Amino acid sequence: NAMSYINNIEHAKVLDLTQEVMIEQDQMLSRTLVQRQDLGITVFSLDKGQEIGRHSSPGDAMVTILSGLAEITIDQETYRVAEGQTIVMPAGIPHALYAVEAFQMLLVVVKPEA
Repeated sequence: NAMSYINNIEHAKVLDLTQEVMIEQDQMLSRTLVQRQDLGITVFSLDKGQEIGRHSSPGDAMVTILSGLAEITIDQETYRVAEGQTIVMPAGIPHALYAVEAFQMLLVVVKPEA
């Protein structure tokens, strides 16, 4: 079984994603599960005050907040996404993320095939 499709994470093991990407002082960390033409999957942590600058993706980007609180901007509007909450940031529309508190997220970006 030499092919792996979900990378940088142990297989056949019970895990806690919030332990796979620790929050680090004044830093942002990522564990990139998938990085291909039509799909990104990444676990992130951002310390309080960190930010992902405004940009647009060609795919729909689903954000699931695993801990803390994140301020999400989609075009004009801001959304405060807390632990256990999810938002889909639509393809082609600028978005940004600000760490209101330190937070961890699963980011699944689904791009045009393939």
